[PDB]
Amino acid sequence: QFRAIIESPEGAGHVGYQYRRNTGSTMRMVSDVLDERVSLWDFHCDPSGNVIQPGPNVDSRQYLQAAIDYVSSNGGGTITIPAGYTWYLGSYGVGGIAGHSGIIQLRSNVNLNIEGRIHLSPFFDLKPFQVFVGFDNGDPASSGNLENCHIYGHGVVDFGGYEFGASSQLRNGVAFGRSYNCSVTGITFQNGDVTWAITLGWNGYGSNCYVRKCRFINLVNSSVNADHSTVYVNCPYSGVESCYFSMSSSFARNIACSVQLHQHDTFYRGSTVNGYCRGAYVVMHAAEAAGAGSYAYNMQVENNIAVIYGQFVILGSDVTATVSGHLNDVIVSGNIVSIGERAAFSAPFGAFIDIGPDNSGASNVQDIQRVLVTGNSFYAPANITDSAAITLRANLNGCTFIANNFDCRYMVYNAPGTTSPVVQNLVWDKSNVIGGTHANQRAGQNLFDMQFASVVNSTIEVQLSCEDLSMFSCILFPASCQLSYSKITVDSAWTKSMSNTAVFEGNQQAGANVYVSYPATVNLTSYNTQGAVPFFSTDTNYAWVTSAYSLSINENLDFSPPATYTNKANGQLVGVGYNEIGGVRSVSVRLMLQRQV
Amino acid sequence: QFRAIIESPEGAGHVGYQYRRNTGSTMRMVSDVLDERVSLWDFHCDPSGNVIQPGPNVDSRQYLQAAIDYVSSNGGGTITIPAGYTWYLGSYGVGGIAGHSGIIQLRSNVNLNIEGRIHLSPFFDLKPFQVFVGFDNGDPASSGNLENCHIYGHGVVDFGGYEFGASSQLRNGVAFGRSYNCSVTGITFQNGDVTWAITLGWNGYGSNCYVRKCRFINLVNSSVNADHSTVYVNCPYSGVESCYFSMSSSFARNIACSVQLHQHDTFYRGSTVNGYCRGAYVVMHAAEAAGAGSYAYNMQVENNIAVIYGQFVILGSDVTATVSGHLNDVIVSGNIVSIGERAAFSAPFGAFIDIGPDNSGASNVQDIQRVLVTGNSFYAPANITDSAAITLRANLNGCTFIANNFDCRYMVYNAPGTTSPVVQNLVWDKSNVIGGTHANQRAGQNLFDMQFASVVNSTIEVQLSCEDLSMFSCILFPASCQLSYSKITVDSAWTKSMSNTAVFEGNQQAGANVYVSYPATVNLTSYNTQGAVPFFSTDTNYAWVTSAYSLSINENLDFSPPATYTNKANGQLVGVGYNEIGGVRSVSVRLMLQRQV
Amino acid sequence: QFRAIIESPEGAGHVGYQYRRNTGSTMRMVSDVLDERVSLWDFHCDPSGNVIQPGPNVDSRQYLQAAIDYVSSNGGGTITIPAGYTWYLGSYGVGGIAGHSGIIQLRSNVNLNIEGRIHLSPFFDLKPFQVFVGFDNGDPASSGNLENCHIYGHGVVDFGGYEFGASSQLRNGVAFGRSYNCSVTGITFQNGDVTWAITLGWNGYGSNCYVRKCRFINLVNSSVNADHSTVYVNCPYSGVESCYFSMSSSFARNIACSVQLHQHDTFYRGSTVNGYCRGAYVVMHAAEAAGAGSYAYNMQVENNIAVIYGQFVILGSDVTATVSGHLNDVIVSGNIVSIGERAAFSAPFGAFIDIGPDNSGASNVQDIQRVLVTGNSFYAPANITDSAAITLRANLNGCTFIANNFDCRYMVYNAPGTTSPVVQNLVWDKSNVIGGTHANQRAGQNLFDMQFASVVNSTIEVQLSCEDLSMFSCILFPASCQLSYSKITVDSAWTKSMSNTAVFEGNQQAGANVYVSYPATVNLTSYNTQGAVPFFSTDTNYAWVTSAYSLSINENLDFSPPATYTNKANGQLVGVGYNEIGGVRSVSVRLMLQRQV
Ligand SMILES: CC(=O)N[C@@H]1[C@@H](O[C@H]2O[C@H](CO)[C@H](O[C@H]3O[C@H](CO[C@@H]4O[C@@H](C)[C@H](O)[C@@H](O)[C@H]4O)[C@@H](O)[C@H](O)[C@H]3O)[C@H](O[C@@H]3O[C@H](CO)[C@@H](O)[C@H](O)[C@H]3NC(C)=O)[C@H]2O)[C@H](O)[C@@H](CO)O[C@@H]1O
Ligand SMILES: CC(=O)N[C@@H]1[C@@H](O[C@H]2O[C@H](CO)[C@H](O[C@H]3O[C@H](CO[C@@H]4O[C@@H](C)[C@H](O)[C@@H](O)[C@H]4O)[C@@H](O)[C@H](O)[C@H]3O)[C@H](O[C@@H]3O[C@H](CO)[C@@H](O)[C@H](O)[C@H]3NC(C)=O)[C@H]2O)[C@H](O)[C@@H](CO)O[C@@H]1O
Ligand SMILES: CC(=O)N[C@@H]1[C@@H](O[C@H]2O[C@H](CO)[C@H](O[C@H]3O[C@H](CO[C@@H]4O[C@@H](C)[C@H](O)[C@@H](O)[C@H]4O)[C@@H](O)[C@H](O)[C@H]3O)[C@H](O[C@@H]3O[C@H](CO)[C@@H](O)[C@H](O)[C@H]3NC(C)=O)[C@H]2O)[C@H](O)[C@@H](CO)O[C@@H]1O
Ligand code: NA
Ligand code: NA
Ligand code: NA
Ligand code: NA
Ligand code: NA
Ligand code: NA
Repeated sequence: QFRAIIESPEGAGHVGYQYRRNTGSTMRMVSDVLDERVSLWDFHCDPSGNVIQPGPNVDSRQYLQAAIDYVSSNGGGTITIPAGYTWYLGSYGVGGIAGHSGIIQLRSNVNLNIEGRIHLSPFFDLKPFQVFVGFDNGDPASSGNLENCHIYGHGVVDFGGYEFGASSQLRNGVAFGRSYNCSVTGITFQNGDVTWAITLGWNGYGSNCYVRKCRFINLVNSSVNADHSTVYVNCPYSGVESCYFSMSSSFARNIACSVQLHQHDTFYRGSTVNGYCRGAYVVMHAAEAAGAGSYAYNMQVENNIAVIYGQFVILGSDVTATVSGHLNDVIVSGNIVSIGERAAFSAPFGAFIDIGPDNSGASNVQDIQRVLVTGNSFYAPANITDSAAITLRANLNGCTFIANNFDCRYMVYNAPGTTSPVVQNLVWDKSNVIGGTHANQRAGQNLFDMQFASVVNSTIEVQLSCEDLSMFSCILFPASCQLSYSKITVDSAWTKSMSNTAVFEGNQQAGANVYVSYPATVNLTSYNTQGAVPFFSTDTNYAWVTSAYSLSINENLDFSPPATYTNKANGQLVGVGYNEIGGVRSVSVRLMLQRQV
Repeated sequence: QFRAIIESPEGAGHVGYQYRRNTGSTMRMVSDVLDERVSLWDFHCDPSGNVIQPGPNVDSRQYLQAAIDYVSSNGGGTITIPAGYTWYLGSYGVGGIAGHSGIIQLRSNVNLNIEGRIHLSPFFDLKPFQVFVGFDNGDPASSGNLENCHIYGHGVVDFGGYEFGASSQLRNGVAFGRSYNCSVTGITFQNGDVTWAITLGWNGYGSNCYVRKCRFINLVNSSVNADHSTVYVNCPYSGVESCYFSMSSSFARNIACSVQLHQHDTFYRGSTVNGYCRGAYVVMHAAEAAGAGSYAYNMQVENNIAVIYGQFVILGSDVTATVSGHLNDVIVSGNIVSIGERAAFSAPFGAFIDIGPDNSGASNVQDIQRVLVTGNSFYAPANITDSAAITLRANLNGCTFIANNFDCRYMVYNAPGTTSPVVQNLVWDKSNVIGGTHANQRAGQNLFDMQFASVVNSTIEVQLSCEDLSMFSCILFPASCQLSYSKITVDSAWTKSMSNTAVFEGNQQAGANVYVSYPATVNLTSYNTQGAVPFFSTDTNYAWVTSAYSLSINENLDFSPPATYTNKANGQLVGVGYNEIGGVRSVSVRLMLQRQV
Repeated sequence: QFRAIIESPEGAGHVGYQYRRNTGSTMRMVSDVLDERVSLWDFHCDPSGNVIQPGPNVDSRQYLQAAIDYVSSNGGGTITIPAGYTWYLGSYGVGGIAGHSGIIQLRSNVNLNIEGRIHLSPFFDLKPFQVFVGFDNGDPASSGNLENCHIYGHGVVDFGGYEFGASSQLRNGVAFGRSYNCSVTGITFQNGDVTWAITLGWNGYGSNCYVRKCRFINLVNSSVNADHSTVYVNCPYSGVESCYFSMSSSFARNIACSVQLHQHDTFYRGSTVNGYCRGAYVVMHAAEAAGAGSYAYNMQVENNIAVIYGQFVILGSDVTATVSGHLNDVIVSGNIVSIGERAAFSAPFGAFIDIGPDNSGASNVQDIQRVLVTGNSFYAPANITDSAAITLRANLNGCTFIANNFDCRYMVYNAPGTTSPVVQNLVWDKSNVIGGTHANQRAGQNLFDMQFASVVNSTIEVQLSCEDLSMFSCILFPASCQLSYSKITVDSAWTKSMSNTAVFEGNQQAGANVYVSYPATVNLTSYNTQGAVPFFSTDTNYAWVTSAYSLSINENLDFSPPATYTNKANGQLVGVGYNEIGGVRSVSVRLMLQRQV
């Protein structure tokens, strides 16, 4: 019996131990100390209790699930997935996670320290899957919560390289579910064709979920893949920080986004992206409003580094039959972004900010306002015609740009003959610096191409920092665009040789509450009078001008044109110059035309 | 004897072990390997060495203290507080921590990995307490240091929900003391009525202390609670990053602040706050200047998200009989903040920046300068009368605002008939965007209400981005406010219909070194002369004007008023217009009035 | 035999264990569970397998190397360096690391959890060393990679205080080598005279290497030390975050830099520096371009706090016989920096941004462009003559400044009679706020001292916020500096009493594509005519002026000078004023002179 007890599975339970021989310490057994930790080895055994080695011909799923289920039953703990081994998963889970194509069911308070590698076996080729699932019911609305579940370590989740079998399939790494205080830290997710790597929350249910110091590498690989967002943040008070995202696939340049921020008080910070179509969507979907209300507010995209092929930040909000979503109180700051090398029009239209339609193309459902875009840099190579600081493609209730540096083809753009957004409260401060990479590339183009239904309560203060005489105009409003209660200015620097600076194809600058200024060339004739003598414009399209002043030198000795002008009822400009000697004078002069400024 | 040895507490000390059967590895005993780790179980035992189960009727204090004391004696290590259990504390500690109402005494090099839960028992109801204390003497000035002490894990400190018994009591979670290289990471502090959750340092003594990835939830619950600051940073080279702070109590909206930054080279970054009165104080108290000098400099509040009811950042500095505190070299950047939904005047006056008096109400002791506030967003709902970008309530030696977006009732405010601050070096750049939420709400109010003793070396460049004809003025200086060596401008956009733009109730704009411009309506009469003809203002209050220019169109054919004006000794404006046909002219015109700009 | 087996090193291999008595768990032996972890104790033994205690007379090197080598052979894991002990290293390693003066060779997948202390023994006094080396060959070009190697914990690497023996020696803490997914977290590096603490990558080979939450304290101590950079980042997709850097040595104020960012997609964030010469270099060395190309792009320096004695960020790029390096797409944001207290000229010239020559002094090899410097604060005490926002000492292809607050002696500076940079695309937005600390200190100095060969496509919008009548000028161009296609403006506020505002010593403001404005004092005489009457300047150096306007009041009743002026062919200004009564008038007036603006 002594020997038999010691050799039996209860042997460690008979060997005494006291910490460091301290007579004040608990008199324990070895088993009690070993029981303070737990690994997959404690469950990775045959029906006789003999350990099984992991490998490509072993399905580790049931063993990991048994470990999770047991630790849960004791109120939680942390299960180690050992280093130096690859643990393969080769079958679906059962029960509530089956409605999610789930492999492993996560449980509250049960953390996973992944030090080794978790691979998917070829069972999963061409099939849907969600590797780790925190829902406990196939219907998320009927699911319980997942709380206090953290996945962390130096290890790896490898999706086996398998393509999707059909575009309608879904694949995920970690779905925390209705998740409260859950996180992923340090993990590398790689080698897949998946929809998401990590999802947080469900339709606003959850809180305090985070993804930190994770790597996401090569997670789209086929034309079958319908769509990819690496992290979907669908609960408030949650976010992504200090992560690395990389794709190499052509497909990823057309379909993949790094982050979705879909509920209030969410953030995306300090991360690096390469090879993606898109950086982040910041969106309130009415269809996702159940758990945390109808407003996405306190949305922060800061201090990221990106090389993308489409758009960096995409804003949206939409409606359902019974709910209306709203997006407000957003900050986009400190990001350094560029469109990677590509042919013009070879990926979705390049942009720093996109105001996008809804998923069904509607541009008249959005309620997006109180956005601050400040202190960012954007660059697109000179060949990329389709590059803009903002593509403004749906109704906009406000967006403010201050102190950014935008070096791309367009500043503000929307395609003509497409949507006709209603724009309010678009503010483009004079402190936005417009780069010169695309100088000479702009034939036929307007730098600010105001292809909108209407613009109200808006400010566009254009400041060039180099010449680009190729552009048709600095800013153009088609006659279809109403303009009211707005300030539009074009600083004169680098504009002396421009044929057109600001263009109002419907004469909209004449509006009662339109405040404008821009340079123009004007032909003047004087009267014959020696001495103080009036000069008048030969054209009559200045009835809107409140004052104008000279931007040209006077090469003459015997007279000078007026330094300043106002107008007359018939639309001429008039000012008082000086004839040292009499005579009718005729001059062409560059003027700053001003209205109410 | 073999069997007896094995079953005894030294048994593990007799069972040999060699790592992985490696013949090159140390020949050890099992006990040596078990001795590499340590948990509360190794000390949580009765006088006979039998383990005690934790629970609500067990006081775990003495056992945890014994563990800390023993590990300290070996030069440190990390004690695990096991997952799956709640460890209750039910008595005060003894010795040096007793003067701090202490429960547990922390010791140098002894880290706590809290995986389970630490609860306070009802012994503590209505009483003061500090759960973990790093002082070793009841007099902090006589205390030794705490160094290299880190508290981390997935676990919880729960304060038991108990109210304070008297407002004069103090409660804390972690007081590191005179703390060098100490930190808290990952811990949830919840369910309390406390003064602080964590304090770092003591009166400038300490260094390199941090709070990272912690949660602070529902830490004020009663009207008895005098005051709450969740983290008090009282040593240099220290800070708070990536934390979550939430309150639900009405009381918290009136009393609670998230962070105190009280010594140089301190920071508060990347955190989310909801339900608090205040975000952070940035203060140099003379009474706290012993350990790190009399200056708080290199103070950083960046990239936070907040919903508060009072003020986001509060600046201060003060004096004692023998020490003077100074605050300088501060940056507040990238924050997105809003005043939560509340009635006007129902909480402390809403503000992004407050320049506050000292704790005894004095407004003439401060030395605050070299502050940069840039790239932040602030919003307050339209009903909140008491909302301002800056409430400037005490003497200010400098503060600079660049490229912020402020959407609230006031830009600059101080209450009339209260303090009369002396203001120097207040810079409000034109790149600050003024939102429109409060348009139409401003009857009787001045957007910039300059209720100061004096303003010098200051810049206010007002730029509207929508109309608000309800306001009395854009900026007003009462006659009691001296103004000198300053630049005050009001851009004309959205101002055509304003009765008052800039108001100087003491004619201060006439100062020799005052540089101003703002719009006004002026009535002009001309002489009868055909040809070049002067126009003169009918009022005589323009003796300060250096130039003026038209902001109005000229509806006439037969004449034009001057485009530009200067003045005359008697205070009229004068300019040269043009009478195509003679006659006395009378016009009303909107002018930009300029002085030295 | 039972007893002998149990007492032998295989004893633990005979004692059965089953986790928590769970009948579903693996039937293991105690040794299997102990084998899940590994420490230095498992290798720190004599040839008979008896444990050796560490200490100052024990060389732990061979034991730690044996541990690393063994764990590597099993596919990796984490070796604990135990707390409560100091482990001394006292000899060089052997093999591939010997060409790097290496002590310990790191291996892939083998992490080090340093909880205790690692000290260098006096064997290393006056000698080179690299403590941990990830190269596997003495020739880095012939080295294999290091991957998945993480060093972390609460412990310490102490360099023993030893001085360098010769300036040509190199010393390092961690050289990861050709390093992929390697990191250091939490470690304190202290007490040394070293070249680097940590190097990441080798000549562009590597990826995803990081330094987080580390401390670097007193790592230069002698005049022998040639040069120090605490972290050298020489692989892409890598960076430094949330670290603390401190020096106390006089030598460090002249030689030490905190960070080198030398490859694309690298970052330096959230860190605090004190006592260093320099903050960070951001450089593309042609000599380092092998692994990741010839371009350093996506370079981010954000949200740091620093007290330095030289320059905060230094930009560079250079060439070799066959490679050309390029630097572009850089952002420097949110930093708060100051030059520490020191005498003028007592350390390298103080600067926020330096555009530095190459290591051999060449100023005509650089290709630096697309840089955004925004939302930073800089301060230097008033005595520090040698302090500038930017020292622009080498060719510059672009740099943009928006919304910074610079409080130092110079805004833009280069020494006269030194290099003559070619400058393109230097943009200084009007939103940069110029502080007043150095007011009254600027006798003989130009605030913007444009000591360049040429300036093109540049913008300098000078805005003062207080007077400084000591300065010679706000901006000066020597006649040797060509100026073209540029915008130079001096706002009038605080300039009324300045003798010189903008100075063009070669009359460069007359260029066809130069856009300028600045204040000047001008003497005017009128004709005798009653009524509208011309005024003309008595000097003739205004042939470049397109318009001018009054900045002065008119003290006269009987006449007024013109509000606005243009010029004439002979270089006079001319405008139309008004003589109520006739007579020749003579006045001196402050004008805003304008050219093409
Ligand atoms: C890839 C991506 O994120 N694309 C976003 C786009 O998101 C919408 O389209 C994607 C396409 O993959 C998602 O829609 C697919 O998935 C949902 C959800 O799956 C079901 O519910 C989950 C909980 C369960 O585990 C599954 O087994 C399914 O039963 C399907 O209902 C839908 O038919 C399918 O096309 C995405 O859905 C959201 O997904 C997140 C993350 O898993 C969930 O938290 C949300 O509950 C779910 N929302 C809805 C309303 O169901 C779609 O929302 C965005 O719309 C767009 C703008 O931001 O950006 C990208 O294109
Ligand atoms: C809640 C808060 O932080 N409020 C700040 C306000 O801070 C001042 O008022 C609070 C009120 O709670 C503190 O004053 C109380 O506590 C001090 C300190 O307690 C004593 O010393 C500690 C070390 C010991 O452990 C205790 O047992 C006590 O013996 C009392 O002296 C005082 O009478 C009492 O009202 C706060 O004191 C500071 O507290 C921090 C954190 O613990 C300590 O590091 C400092 O040493 C201590 N300072 C002083 C000068 O004693 C008061 O400073 C701020 O003044 C205000 C502006 O920033 O913001 C909030 O209102
Ligand atoms: C201290 C510092 O970082 N200074 C930078 C300056 O950097 C250059 O000068 C330093 C002086 O210490 C380095 O040059 C010294 O070291 C190199 C490299 O050592 C050799 O290669 C390594 C891999 C091996 O382990 C060693 O045993 C050596 O065989 C010597 O070649 C050189 O002769 C010597 O003066 C620095 O070199 C770079 O160092 C990093 C970090 O270790 C390596 O990753 C690079 O491969 C290596 N580069 C080159 C081209 O060899 C020099 O580049 C910067 O130039 C300057 C501008 O940024 O800022 C600071 O002054
Ligand atoms: Na499903
Ligand atoms: Na329309
Ligand atoms: Na006390
Ligand atoms: Na006064
Ligand atoms: Na070498
Ligand atoms: Na030259």
